[PDB]
Amino acid sequence: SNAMSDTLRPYKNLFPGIGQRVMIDTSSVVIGDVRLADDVGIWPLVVIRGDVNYVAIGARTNIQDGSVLHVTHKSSSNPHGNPLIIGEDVTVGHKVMLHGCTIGNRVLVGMGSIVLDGAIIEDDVMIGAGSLVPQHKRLESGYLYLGSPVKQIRPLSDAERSGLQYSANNYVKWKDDYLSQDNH
Ligand SMILES: [Zn+2]
Repeated sequence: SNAMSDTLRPYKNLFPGIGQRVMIDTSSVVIGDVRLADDVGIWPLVVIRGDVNYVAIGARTNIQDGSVLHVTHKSSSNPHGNPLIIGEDVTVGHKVMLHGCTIGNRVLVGMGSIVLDGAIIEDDVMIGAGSLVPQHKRLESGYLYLGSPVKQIRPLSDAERSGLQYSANNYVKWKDDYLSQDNH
């Protein structure tokens, strides 16, 4: 709002719920019903707005710089609305737009991509930079998708599959580097 300048902010009676060893950059804006599990890192200049619906982010997931995360409101034609559900060990790349979608575990969303409402990204998926995942699109586990709108390109190589976990692991280490700077 116009006077509220906190990093963590209310919407009506909703307020973020934060686990352990969570980094939320001071320059970022986290509003309302945003549930951040252990070891989540929210990098600079990110907005996560869980006002008209909730946002749930699983453990050891990074939301990289410049991303915006939002949701669709609840109404008669859509009583549930579209909340934003993100699993564990997920890498949300820089400048990603996530809106009302579901992302499983060990997914890398390439920088500059857009994922729209009702999309469902299964576990162990990579999305190339600059992609667009349309509303209600399901992305099958174990594949590379890229394009606007995305096409299924090929199965992930075994190295790429492992790389999904490596990315999440690296980002937990890196957020811990920043947190260690705070504690000193
Ligand atoms: Zn929106």
